[PDB]
Amino acid sequence: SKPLMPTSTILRLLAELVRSYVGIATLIANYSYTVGQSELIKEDCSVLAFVLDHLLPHTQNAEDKDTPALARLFLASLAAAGSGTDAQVALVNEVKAALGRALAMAESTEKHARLQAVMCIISTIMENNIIRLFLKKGLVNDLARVPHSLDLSSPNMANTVNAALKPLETLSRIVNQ
Amino acid sequence: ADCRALIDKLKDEQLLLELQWVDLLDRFDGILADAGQQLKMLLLAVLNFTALLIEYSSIEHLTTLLASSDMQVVLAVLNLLYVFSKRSNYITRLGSDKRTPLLTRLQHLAESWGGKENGFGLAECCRDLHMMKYPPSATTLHFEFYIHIEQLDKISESPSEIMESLTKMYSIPKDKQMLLFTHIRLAHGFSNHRKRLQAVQARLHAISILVYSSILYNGLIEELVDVLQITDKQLMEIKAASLRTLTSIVHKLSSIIDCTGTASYHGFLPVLVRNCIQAMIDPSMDPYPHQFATALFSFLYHLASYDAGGEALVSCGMMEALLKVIKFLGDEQDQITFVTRAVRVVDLITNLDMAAFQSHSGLSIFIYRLEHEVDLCRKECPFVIKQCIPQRAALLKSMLNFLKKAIQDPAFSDGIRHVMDGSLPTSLKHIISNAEYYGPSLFLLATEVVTVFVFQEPSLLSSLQDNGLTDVMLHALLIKDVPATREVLGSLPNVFSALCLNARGLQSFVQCQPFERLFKVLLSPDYLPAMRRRRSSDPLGDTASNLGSAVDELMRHQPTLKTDATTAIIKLLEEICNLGRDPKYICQKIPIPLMDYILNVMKFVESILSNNTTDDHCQEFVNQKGLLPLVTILGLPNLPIDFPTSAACQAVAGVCKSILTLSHEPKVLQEGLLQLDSILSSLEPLHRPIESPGGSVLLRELACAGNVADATLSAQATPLLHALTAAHAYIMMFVHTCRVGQSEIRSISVNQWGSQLGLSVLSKLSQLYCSLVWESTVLLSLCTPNSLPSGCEFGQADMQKLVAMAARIKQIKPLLSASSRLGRALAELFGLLVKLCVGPAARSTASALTKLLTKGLSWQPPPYTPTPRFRLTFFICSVGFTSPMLFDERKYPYHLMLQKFLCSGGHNALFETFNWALSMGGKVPVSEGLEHSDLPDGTGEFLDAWLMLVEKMVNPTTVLESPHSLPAKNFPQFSALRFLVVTQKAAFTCIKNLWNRKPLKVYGGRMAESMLAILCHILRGEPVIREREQDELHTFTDTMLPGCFHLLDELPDTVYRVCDLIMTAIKRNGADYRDMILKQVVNQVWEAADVLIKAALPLTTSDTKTVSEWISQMATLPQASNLATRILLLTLLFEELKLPCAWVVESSGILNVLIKLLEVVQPCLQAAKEQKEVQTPKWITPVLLLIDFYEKTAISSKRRAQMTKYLQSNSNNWRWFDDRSGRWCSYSASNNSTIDSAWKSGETSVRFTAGRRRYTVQFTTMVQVNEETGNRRPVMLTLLILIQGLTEDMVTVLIRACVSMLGVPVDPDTLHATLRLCLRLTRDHKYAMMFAELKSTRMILNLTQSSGFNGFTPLVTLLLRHIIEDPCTLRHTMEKVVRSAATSGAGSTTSGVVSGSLGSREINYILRVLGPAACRNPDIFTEVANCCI
Repeated sequence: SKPLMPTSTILRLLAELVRSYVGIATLIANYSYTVGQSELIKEDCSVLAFVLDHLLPHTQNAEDKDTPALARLFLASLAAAGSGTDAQVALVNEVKAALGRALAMAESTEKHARLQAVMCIISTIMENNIIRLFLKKGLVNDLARVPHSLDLSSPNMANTVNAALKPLETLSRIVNQ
Repeated sequence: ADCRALIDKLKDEQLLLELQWVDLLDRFDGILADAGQQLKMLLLAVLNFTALLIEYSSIEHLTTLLASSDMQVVLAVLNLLYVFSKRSNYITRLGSDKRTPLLTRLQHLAESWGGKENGFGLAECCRDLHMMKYPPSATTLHFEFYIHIEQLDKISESPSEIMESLTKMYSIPKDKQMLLFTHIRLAHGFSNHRKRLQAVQARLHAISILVYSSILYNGLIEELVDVLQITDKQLMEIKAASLRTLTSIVHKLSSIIDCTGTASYHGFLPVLVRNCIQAMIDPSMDPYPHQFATALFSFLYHLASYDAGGEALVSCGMMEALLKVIKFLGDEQDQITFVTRAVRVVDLITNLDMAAFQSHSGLSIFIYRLEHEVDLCRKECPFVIKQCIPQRAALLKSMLNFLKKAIQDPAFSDGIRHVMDGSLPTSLKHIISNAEYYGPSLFLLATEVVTVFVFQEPSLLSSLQDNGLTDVMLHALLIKDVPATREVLGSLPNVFSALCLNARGLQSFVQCQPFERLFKVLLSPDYLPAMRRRRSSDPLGDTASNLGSAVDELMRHQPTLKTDATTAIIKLLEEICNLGRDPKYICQKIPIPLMDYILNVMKFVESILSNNTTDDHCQEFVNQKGLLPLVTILGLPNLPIDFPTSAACQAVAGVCKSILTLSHEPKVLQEGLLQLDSILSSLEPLHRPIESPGGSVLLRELACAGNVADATLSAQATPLLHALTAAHAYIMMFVHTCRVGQSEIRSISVNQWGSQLGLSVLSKLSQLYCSLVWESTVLLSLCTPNSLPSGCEFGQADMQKLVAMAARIKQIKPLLSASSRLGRALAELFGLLVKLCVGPAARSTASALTKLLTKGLSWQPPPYTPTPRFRLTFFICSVGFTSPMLFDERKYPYHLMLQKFLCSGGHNALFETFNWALSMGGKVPVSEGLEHSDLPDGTGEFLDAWLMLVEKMVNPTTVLESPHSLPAKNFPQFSALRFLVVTQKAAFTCIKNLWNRKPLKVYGGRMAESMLAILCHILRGEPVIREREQDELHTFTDTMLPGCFHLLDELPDTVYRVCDLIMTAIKRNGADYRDMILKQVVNQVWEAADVLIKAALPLTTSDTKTVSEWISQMATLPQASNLATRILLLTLLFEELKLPCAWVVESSGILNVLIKLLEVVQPCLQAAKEQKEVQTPKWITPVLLLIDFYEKTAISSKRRAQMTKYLQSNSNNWRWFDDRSGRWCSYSASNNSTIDSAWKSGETSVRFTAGRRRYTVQFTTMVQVNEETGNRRPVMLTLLILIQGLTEDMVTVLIRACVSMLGVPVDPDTLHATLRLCLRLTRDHKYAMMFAELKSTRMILNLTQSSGFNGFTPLVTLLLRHIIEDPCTLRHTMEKVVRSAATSGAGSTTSGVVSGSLGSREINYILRVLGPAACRNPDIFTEVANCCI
């Protein structure tokens, strides 16, 4: 009775169609959901926004176990696929928007799971045009502002700050080396 | 013991615990589960004693007991958890149900207070300080998650109810109010000294537990050393806690050393130690408390155990103070324990310095203390050859370990001569002389100190003999009873290796009959606990094996002993024979543990004889007649029925095999055969039947055994059952000695079995085999519940003596198992004997074994049998037995055995058993038998076994090609060809007699499949054997199809064997026969399909239900059972006959009919999905697979045709690719012609030889593999019936049907077939668009795991890619692939070097790599490769 194509499989499939076919990544970047299109949708939002917010973050209760690894694969593929700037720019813009959104989120394990998972996606993407975009958009400065948008007493705070330091270290190195 | 007395005394309780396991620990765990929910002092006493019990279920209560207002219990709980974590990892291994709640309560106790830097140093927490020199935040609560309280005094009452009041006044985070309770009880404590000291002590315990299992910081060591310096002397328990914490912290060590000051003689820790020691020594100076002194010497031990600490204890000269202790300390139990602690430290220190110890005469001090303690035992136990207090025994033990270590250490090699001119031997003499007052491990240490000394200075063995220490050891190890333990037994031979070392010692050792005494251990129940396997994971008899290997090492050092050792071994065997022969003993699982004796002795003898592999012990043993007592052990009357399967019988067999394989001596087999012949001659009454209506002889010998409760346990009560189980043990020994791969041992085995005695035994074993198959099948016929027999008193007369059903069954079951296990061992033996015989006397062994096969196949019961099933069950196991003996694993025969099986008989009897089984003794002809209603119940099971044997017997590809062929040369020469002539001729008639009759209830599809395999082998074989009656196989292949289709209606699973039969009949006959077959199959499909097309006309008038009937009618009509095999057959035929069957499937138009049927079933399936009761017509997958292979074949034929159009058919140059030079080098002309001819035949592979190297080409891969190296190299062919395929109007209907079958989730395997077809069709984007315009990706996403299969996600990914790859996107992706593959010197499974620049880059190879892209689309692939290459 469980679905035979879980969202995990659908993500791996889309990652493959991105990695092969140029136009698919741009079509995925521009595609956006509509209000009341599904139970999980509150307002018009991109597929990349949904993958960053609802599927990528670790959550303790399974729906599919390995949704986050494959949303990470999906976003990695959508980066690596050159696709000029159509896919990479919308990916980066949406990561910046989802970072600012999760930092403005109220202090919650939902906030720390979103934040940590976005740091993990910035780190996987970073492992060169993506770095050029991260600099132009000031993403490194939004990572550095992360603790301003934390409660520094939270039991999660050190893990989310570590996560935000991981791309800061790599990015500062790649620039200043 | 006194523990049990203390338990009974306790079961004023708290007064008894103040004076000082299961039910006392359970009463304690009781009050623990009670108190935590005249009480507290009971809990405290329970803890203070239990903290001794653990030191030689409560936990979940104890964790709650930390929630106490009176810290005494918190301290005591912590002290118990320290005793735990100190000794064993009991709280570390625990699960997180309570390990984390515990460790968190411990953390909240342990966590820092701010140390010196904030005015909370432990020194200041222990000195009073007036309560005004502490930080003002001490009497203050500041608990946050927000609570702050300036001072706790205006509410000093009831701190627990304060915490509960805070629970009511504020919502405190759940499950962490403990950090509040600990803060609140601290702030109550700090007001006063005792409560501050109790917090200090609880924190120190909690630290120590947390390290034996964030808390530690730079000031903690310095704080602890300042706690140790405080000289109010009322703090010794806090000082002991501080030392125990430092101990935990050892497990920063350089800082511990820098603070305590151990690197110098003057220093706080060394001075403290010396003052403790001096107070312990001199009576005037009061003694430092026992606990504190123990914490000091435990800290010294643990510090010494680490090199930095042992080097510090060198530097401060603690050896001088500790030798002072070991010289001047008294005799009382506490002082003894401090002495043993000092000894263990002087041991650790001497593991890295000797000079201090030697300069302080430490060896004289140790020896004097060993003299003093032995002299204090001497009062209790003055005996010396002409209980010890545990603490003194531990002292002696640690001190003897030190002396042994020193002897094995340089820095005594100069001077160790003067150990044994001290008092030491006079005190060892007392330990060795009193192994019952002193423990066995202490008696061991004493004999090992002598042994190690004699091995360091064998010269001074004369001094040890002069003072008689060796003569006391001999008496204590031989004449006095050896203490029965593993380590003592393991050492006796090493001891004797020392005491023999002087030759005078050897004389004295052999004078006192040492092995008669030493080996008695193996026959004594007192030492069986020493012999029992330890840990249950070391071998059986591991300790007797060690003992035997040590006696081997001993008498390989001392060859003069060999003869007496083997004499005492033979006396062991002769005594085991005595214990097995006479009636008065009975083997326990008077009872005697005989089977354990036999296992232990045999592991001992095995070790001795087989240890060095020099065959001196085997020869001595065999020449002293030990093989008779050995081989007799198998036949022992009072051994149990389950002996032969036991490890003791396998041990005796292993010793016989060791003697055989070492000495190469037949005498083991000769003696085994003599005794087996003696046992077989005893049980001839098993061969003689009742000669009246009667059952089993075993059951007439049992039942007539009076009324004995267990007759089978007595050798006179059941002589035949015990002769059975003796013969069984001998037979398991012959099995073990046949499982041998040395051709020489095989040869002498065969020479023995071929003897007059060998063949007398083998004849008697054959008659025994047939008797045991009879007896076992009769007995099972009697344990069956009045079902198998025909209402007759066949064996009832003896069951009436035996005896309401189980009372009779459970008396027979020992008979049934004793007879069935022996039969299986006989069968294993005969199989091994065939193997040895095959690979002159072998020819007589094989003769007697084929006479057994003839006897088994021609055996007829006595004429009192109530039913033929006893014969059919005899025949089935005779046949299943003759199979292993005529044929090897891998089904190749032994031609010696087939020769003798033919000439002697058993072939005529094999086929007569078939005639008998069908005709029922001539009552009915064979041609009517199979179909007769009254055919016996087991006639299908027999025929399954018979057919499985004959399938092996008929196969020419094994019977001619068998590795086990006879050589080429007075004797009649064998021909496997004439054997196959006569066998196929005899088998064919019997199959005739089964060809078309309806099948049996069970064993009818296995019968059919083996019958078809026999027909295949005959039809393939006559073409090959006429090379070196044809019209009968001709007319058969003509008329066989009515039977083939009868088999397809009854037993669908035979269809693969029917395909193979049809293919062999076709390759015998012409295309005029191929056409007839295929057109007849197609006519069956045609009518079966058109009736199903008429089965699904929409039901307008409602005469039938039109819902459940119609939906399941499509799936259940007989026509819908036929198609599922008529289509599947046609598909297998198609796969072999690729193009004829394609052209017939085209020209018949059947494909249109199957497409129309796939269309017309969709309304039915859809209505079924709406009934929610879908049941898929199984015929859908054959149809989809047939269509799949029709369009696979047409693709391919067009491609092969236009390939032929571009090749000259004469001398097509095949070329092999040289990656190293990058050349497509040609083959020789003979190789090219062979490869081309065999490629044109469509063979998958072709073999040829070049330079005597073997090359093979695989046209699946187009690769030449070198058969020697396995190197794979590419090959090419150098270029210079038209199957229309599915038309657009068919493909359109198929696409809609496949989408509808995805809509209704038809079945996993049917979805797999329909998606495979969609995958082939959609490779044209027009049809991929059709498949995507019918909303199939939604259905595919909606599919549930009930409708899934192994390949689903790969296949779906390929289908989606087929939809995504429109002409332009496919073009661009092909450009990407071509550029990538051409730019990167890609590796392959053709040994094309990775990133090569010749081989990896040739156009002719790269086009081979890009072949998948050319198949994906050849036009686009041309355009891209022309534009990008």
